[PDB]
Amino acid sequence: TSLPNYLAGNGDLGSWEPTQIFAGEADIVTEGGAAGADIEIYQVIAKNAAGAMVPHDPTATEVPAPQSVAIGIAAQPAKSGQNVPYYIGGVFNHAALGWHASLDTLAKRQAVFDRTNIHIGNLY
Amino acid sequence: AGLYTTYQLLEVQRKLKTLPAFFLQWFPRQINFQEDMIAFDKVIQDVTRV
Amino acid sequence: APFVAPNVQGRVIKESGYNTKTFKPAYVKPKHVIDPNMIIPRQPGEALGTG
Repeated sequence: TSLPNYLAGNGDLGSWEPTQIFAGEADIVTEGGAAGADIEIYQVIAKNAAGAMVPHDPTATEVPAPQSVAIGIAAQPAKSGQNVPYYIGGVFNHAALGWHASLDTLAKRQAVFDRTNIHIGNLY
Repeated sequence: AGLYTTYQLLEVQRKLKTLPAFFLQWFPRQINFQEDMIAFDKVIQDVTRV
Repeated sequence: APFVAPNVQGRVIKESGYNTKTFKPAYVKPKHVIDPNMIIPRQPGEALGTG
């Protein structure tokens, strides 16, 4: 911060690429709800036993735990104890979301949302 | 945003400290002498003697 | 100011810098719905019997 740089050289001012999210024309439905853990931006959320917004994870206990169903795509980041507004409707991008491991291909990501208002489709 | 967050600048907040004159108020007389030193002469004449 | 003997050269004083603050506003959206369940019943400033 203190000193200047006297020598000759180059550098990047920066680089930028847009982030597109919507893939279609379904209506957009949102509700806030109390979070339960750390939540990124556009990470798929679930609901735990207590009713908090745990970010989504399959392979959860025996019995399929209620974390296994996935409900909403988060919209703005928050912490455990900060309630989160999330999308409950619409048609969203396939790649701009925040997934996790073992859920890689196109087919499994739509098999997450085979039923709801939320639909997951590719861009072009 | 994009490459960098845009801004508007508002005015600079300049706190300026001073140290005003309180003990110089009893030192009013100025001497600008080119010699070396300043000499004084104090004389006490005690008179109150029986 | 530093006391320097009149032969020697003198001391050198350092300087200071400055800081910044950036802020960003919040955003607000209240709304309503107007179904026929709220238009049809009687407002109080209206006579009895007929409307």
